[PDB]
Amino acid sequence: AALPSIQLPVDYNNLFNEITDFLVTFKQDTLSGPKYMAMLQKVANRELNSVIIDLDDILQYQNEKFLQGTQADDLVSAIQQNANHFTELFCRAIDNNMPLPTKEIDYKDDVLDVILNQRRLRNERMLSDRELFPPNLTRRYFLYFKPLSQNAISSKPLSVRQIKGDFLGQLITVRGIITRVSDVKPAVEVIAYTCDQCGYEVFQEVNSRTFTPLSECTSEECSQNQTKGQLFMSTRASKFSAFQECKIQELSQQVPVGHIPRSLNIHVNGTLVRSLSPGDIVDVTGIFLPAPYLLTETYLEAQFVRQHKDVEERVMELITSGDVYNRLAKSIAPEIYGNLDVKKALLLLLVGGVDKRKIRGDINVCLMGDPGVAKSQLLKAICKISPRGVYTTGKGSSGVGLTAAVMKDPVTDEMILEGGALVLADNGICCIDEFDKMDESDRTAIHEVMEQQTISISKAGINTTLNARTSILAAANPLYGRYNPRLSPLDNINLPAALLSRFDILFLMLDIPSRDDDEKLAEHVTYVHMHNKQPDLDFTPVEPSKMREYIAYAKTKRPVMSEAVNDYVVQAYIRLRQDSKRFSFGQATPRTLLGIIRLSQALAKLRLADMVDIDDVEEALRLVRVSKESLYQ
Amino acid sequence: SEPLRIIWGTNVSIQECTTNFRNFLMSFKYKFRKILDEREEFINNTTDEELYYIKQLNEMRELGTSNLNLDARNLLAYKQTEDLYHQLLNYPQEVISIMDQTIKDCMVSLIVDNNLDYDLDEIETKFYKVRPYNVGSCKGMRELNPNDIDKLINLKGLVLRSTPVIPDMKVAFFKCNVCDHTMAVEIDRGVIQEPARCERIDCNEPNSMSLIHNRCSFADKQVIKLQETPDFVPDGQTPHSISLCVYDELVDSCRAGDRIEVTGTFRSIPIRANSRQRVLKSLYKTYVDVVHVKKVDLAKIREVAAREDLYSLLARSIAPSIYELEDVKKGILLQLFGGTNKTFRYRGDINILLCGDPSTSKSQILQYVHKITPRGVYTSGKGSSAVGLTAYILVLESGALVLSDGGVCCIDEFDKMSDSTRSVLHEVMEQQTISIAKAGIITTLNARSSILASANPIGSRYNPNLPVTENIDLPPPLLSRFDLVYLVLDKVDEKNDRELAKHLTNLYLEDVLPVEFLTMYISYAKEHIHPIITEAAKTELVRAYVGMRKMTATTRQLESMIRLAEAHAKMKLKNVVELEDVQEAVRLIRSAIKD
Amino acid sequence: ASFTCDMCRAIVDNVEQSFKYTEPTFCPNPSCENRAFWTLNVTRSRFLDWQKVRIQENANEIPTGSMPRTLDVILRGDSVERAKPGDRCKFTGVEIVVPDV
DNA sequence: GGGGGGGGGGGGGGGGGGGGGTTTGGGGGGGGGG
DNA sequence: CCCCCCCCCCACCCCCCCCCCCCCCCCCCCCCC
Ligand SMILES: [Zn+2]
Ligand SMILES: [Zn+2]
Ligand SMILES: [Zn+2]
Repeated sequence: AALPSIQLPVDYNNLFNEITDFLVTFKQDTLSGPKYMAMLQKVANRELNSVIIDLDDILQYQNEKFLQGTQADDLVSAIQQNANHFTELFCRAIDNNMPLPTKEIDYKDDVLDVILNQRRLRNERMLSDRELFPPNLTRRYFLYFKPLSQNAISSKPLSVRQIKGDFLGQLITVRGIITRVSDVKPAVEVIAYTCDQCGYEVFQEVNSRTFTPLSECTSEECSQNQTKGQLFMSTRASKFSAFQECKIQELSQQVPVGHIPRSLNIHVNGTLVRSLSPGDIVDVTGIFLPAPYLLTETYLEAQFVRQHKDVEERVMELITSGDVYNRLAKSIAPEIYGNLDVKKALLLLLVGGVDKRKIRGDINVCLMGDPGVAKSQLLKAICKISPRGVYTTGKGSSGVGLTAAVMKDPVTDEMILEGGALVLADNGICCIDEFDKMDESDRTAIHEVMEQQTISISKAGINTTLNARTSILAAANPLYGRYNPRLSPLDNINLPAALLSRFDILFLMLDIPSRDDDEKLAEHVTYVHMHNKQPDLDFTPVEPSKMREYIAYAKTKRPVMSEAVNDYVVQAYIRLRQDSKRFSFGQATPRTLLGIIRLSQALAKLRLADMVDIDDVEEALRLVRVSKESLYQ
Repeated sequence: SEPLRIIWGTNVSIQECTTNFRNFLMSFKYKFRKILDEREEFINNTTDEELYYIKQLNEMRELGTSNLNLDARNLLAYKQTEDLYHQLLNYPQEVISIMDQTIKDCMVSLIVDNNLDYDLDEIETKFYKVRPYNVGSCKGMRELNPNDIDKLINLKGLVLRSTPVIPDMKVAFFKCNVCDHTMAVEIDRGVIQEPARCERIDCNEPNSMSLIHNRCSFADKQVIKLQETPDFVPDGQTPHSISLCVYDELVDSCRAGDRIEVTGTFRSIPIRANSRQRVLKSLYKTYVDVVHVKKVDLAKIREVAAREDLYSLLARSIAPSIYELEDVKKGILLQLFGGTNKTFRYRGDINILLCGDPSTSKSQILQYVHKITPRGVYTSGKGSSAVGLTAYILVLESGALVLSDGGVCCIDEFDKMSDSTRSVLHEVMEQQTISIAKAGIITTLNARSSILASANPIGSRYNPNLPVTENIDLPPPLLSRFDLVYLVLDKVDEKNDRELAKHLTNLYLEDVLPVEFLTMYISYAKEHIHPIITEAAKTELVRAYVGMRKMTATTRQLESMIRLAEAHAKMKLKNVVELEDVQEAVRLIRSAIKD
Repeated sequence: ASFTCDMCRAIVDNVEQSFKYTEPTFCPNPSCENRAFWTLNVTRSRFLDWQKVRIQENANEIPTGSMPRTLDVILRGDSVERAKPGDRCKFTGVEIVVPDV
């Protein structure tokens, strides 16, 4: 099959010379050996494998040469135009110029050194008249081009649907959301075959999605002896590279009206693997390339990535200022009016009690009563403030759900077991909005959190319990739109009193129309709308990231029992039992006593003490007393 | 002047590797490991000065078993074998071949050194395996990379499922179509080295050999899907999974739902673009090729069996963290013992219902009992379907109760469960099996579970001015299915409330109680103690039932008394029922039947 | 099996069968050239009554009430059609490999 | 009497030709509302 | 408690392969030294 040919305005000999000149000369001299040769000494020490080339370095080198009065033939345009070939040129230049190691390596421990040394010895035995390898085999590093900064096409972040066929071969940059990521798998750069009948190994480089394996020994050792020896693949000696695929999709906002969102395959190789995860919003530089399916399949060979997204001294800045529990509680959602006792309890759920051996240490609160009053925003704010938090609703989060299951990926054919929200909330806190509406499986799921700190599986031959140690924050908004504000909650709420008895505290709150409290609430709301800042004075609202310092710091200040608290909490239980000597389900029980103990331990954590304080017990009892008096309405 | 056997690609002499391993396989003392690791202060001559792997090889020879389990860290203790640990981790197939052959060689060496009467022919026939383990850090499944591809690795994970056993040809068998001569070929790297001409020179016909499939010799292979645990994931995205190949008697060493370690060589293989072609896809499949697996006596038992407080001693141990409630704990202890069985129907089960308020600790007692029992289940009854609890639909899969076959089934919220689901539990309590008949599915599904129900009075509180039937609202004959029924109530009393609060608050002070010994003792009792009934028990059984029958009772109470008396007779390893067992069974029933 | 050659009406007979339907490789007539072109003589060839039945692990023996394991069983001759679906049976015979034909 | 050369058979290599490679309806099980 | 709903499950080029032909090698037989 004969081919025609044409002359073109390029020369890879001249550009190879330019590339090695750049490599052996350039440094970032505006910041005042060469950057690239020093980096290649790091490669030679086996301390580095990711060789990054900046197009800005190439541009600075071109400008330096042009300033010195010689044309650099705009290597930036060439690499932005036919990027894939210049990977080969850059790697050949490196292989022709990389300096020897400085740090010791124990060089014989690499199989490639032993096998190529043996081939060299055999070739010297031949060479006494009695390439050595394909270079990709010996090439340990991975080479990537990094785009131009703003100052050019590689710099511009294209949406996926702007990637047209004319860009094929160019080092473009794309922008979107990763909708799927592959597990890592190895791919052969060079296959190494042993030869059974002579021991002289032979090599095949692979440069496509498929190949055909070798059979007969092509080496002169066999071929000259006309000895038709058989070849066997060795994974020990074959060079593999890490491979991974990711599907990028344009952002949902970029989709024109009525169009389907367009998507693309990104292939990533070498050390750059597992730089991406699903749900990431990211800019990725790569070579936009065809693949064998006249319509070609197409993908992006990734090259560079831009994701869109001490303390133990710094906590002292808030500790030294004092009254930090009261202030931090007042910092919980300062845009929400009042209810400071509720906020003070919700903080203790993040701080937590003691678990011991078992003794169960999580702390749980239920909000109950009329809808609105910024409650859903408070639960969302808790999910924002708290570390290891998650927000749900009794019917929401309706994908993987709050309740766990065995599952397929029905878009493909494999099966997997995966956890629901209660497992993500493990070692943390789960917020249940619309708590009144959750079903029997959901209710038994939160039962299993409270009764085993797990969620169970009994399906498709798999019996397993997944770990779910987590605090519950919950919102039981009533039936029929409004509570009847003189009745027991069970005349207003769907949920069984059995479930409610497991919570450490319950706050019934009613949306009472009352001119005076209406005006106090309305003054707060209107002031927040008017002033745009400081939702109240003297609250000292701490910002989320700064208070996470103290929440994490407080969480680890585990207490030890004091005999004073042991007596005092026994007395506190007996005092509340006198009130229990009866008109609602807020009775004193061992679980309320445990709630007081855990709330007290969380207060001991917050006051940074080892000895738990009778003050902690009395304040824990105060929150329980306010809770019961709230429940009594 | 001589050839050298070299591990290919490594310059390791195999002969030197062999000697370096042999001199550790014999003459190694387990004290050397305590010199290598922590707990060096606890060297003890009578357990550490033995030639430890010769102790293993001799016990292994007496049992005649092929496997030597080998903790990899032991190689680093012995001076001549430290390098061989690194050789193993980096070149495991060859070093393991060496270790296998050396174990077989040492079995021969021991019988010929001792010039023993044990069969040399047995040792020569037997294949021998080393199973190396505890290689190093259990690096994550997500973290494996191309450098690992020939190394030994160790992974923690969850088994999703397994294949059936798969036959793998180890030797081919070729028979001549002309002259009926036969020859054997070992399979080399998955390739049949077929003879092109017949072996016999007096025949020597080409292409005359044919493969006699069922006279070939086969090893066993099994493939298992091992998942990254949901505990270790970055929780915003899925767990991974990896296929593993497991071989010979390591087949079926684990099952779906097992969390395990697997130690093996990491491996990779190409996969064909089309089976009609040699063409291969560029990215290889990967799997781990396993060499070891792990999950996640009577003298002591006899010493405890002589104690006089043993009834209370075992009763406290089930839940010392909860208030002592020792009639409940004693009843549960009898439920853990169980009765006996007779095949001519009846079963040696025991069934209990915890009534009382929702405001009490009975759920926590159920939680501990579910931990204590070997093979129980826990669930709850509100909204519990008659088929979901039992078995559900193509194939039928077992539900919670059937999965609790041979163990305690804890069910909370039992008072809220619908009469349909109770109607299924009728034949559990009466026959301990489920008599299904649906479209395509007819079966008597055996499910021998000792139910431990937890139930409540209807509404927020028990009414003390009413009997338990009028409170619980479940009908009387349903309560008569259970052996014991209990009230645990939240009623205010400053004495009980002080002592309970003290009992609970004492938990934070302190640094047979432990469940491990309790469940061992219950297990040994189940294996060893099967009480027969004496006439001194018969007389009180007949009398006591006739008493409560004219208190008004049924033979289900008498059968309950029999099963409880047999359970009581498993205490003190008594193994014979007598009057006192019946008296306590009857007496605890008198606490219940008052209603 | 018994076959007749397409280009001469000689007959091969008593051809032992592998797991594939198996045909003769050489014609018995030295005056004939043939390899692999045949017609089966049905009336001369010999057949066995054959019936595959699949079994699964017994309900009481499954270790924890999980999915049972399965096996394919072959009945031939007078043993065919004695078993039935849902029946619980003891078999004796040979454990064998079967290739992908 | 042994070794070379001539002639015929048998085997192996190389080339050429050929064939293969998702919607709709129905029953039964399971769960929810009047 | 009974009935209805709704959910599930199922029915043109390139490679391998085979056939045909031609040459080369190896053995046997006969002649020459
Ligand atoms: Zn070769
Ligand atoms: Zn033969
Ligand atoms: Zn013929």
